[PDB]
Amino acid sequence: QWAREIGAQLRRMADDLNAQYER
Amino acid sequence: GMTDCEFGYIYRLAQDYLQCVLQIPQPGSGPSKTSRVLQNVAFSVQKEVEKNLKSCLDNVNVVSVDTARTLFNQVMEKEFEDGIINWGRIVTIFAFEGILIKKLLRQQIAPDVDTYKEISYFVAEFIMNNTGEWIRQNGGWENGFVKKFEPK
Repeated sequence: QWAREIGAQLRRMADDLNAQYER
Repeated sequence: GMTDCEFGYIYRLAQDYLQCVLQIPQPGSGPSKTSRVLQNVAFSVQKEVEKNLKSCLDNVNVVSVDTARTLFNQVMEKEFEDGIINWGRIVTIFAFEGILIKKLLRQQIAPDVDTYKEISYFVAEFIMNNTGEWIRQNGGWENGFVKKFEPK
């Protein structure tokens, strides 16, 4: 369960980070 | 340049970042321009991941390179399963290998000084096989990543 939760949460954080550079 | 999406270049980026996290000195003038920009943003993200997922990561025991590899691939498979690639997601790959190397430093049953070279190797495999085409199409590290992430 933990690895799958980490992957989903990394996606969320990555896409938020990405929006600061891909406008 | 156009070929910076190939294995050797990516492996060097992945190794450079783990040496940064472990505070290992790599001698010379210094890391490349790509690595210098990547290390700052990847470390910022790494610290936020460590804080946001602290409860989850407390249940994570990274006791061997084989566990690090399966865990990395499980996490990355899920992160990327929607088929989307962007630079933010690529940055999180580096942040996550930084978390793995810190956990190994504490928890690895049989540590070896070359461990970071093995971790960065499977990280480079994943980046190349799953994101390399997208990286090339978007200008690579030099014309894509650095241009978007370097200072204004």
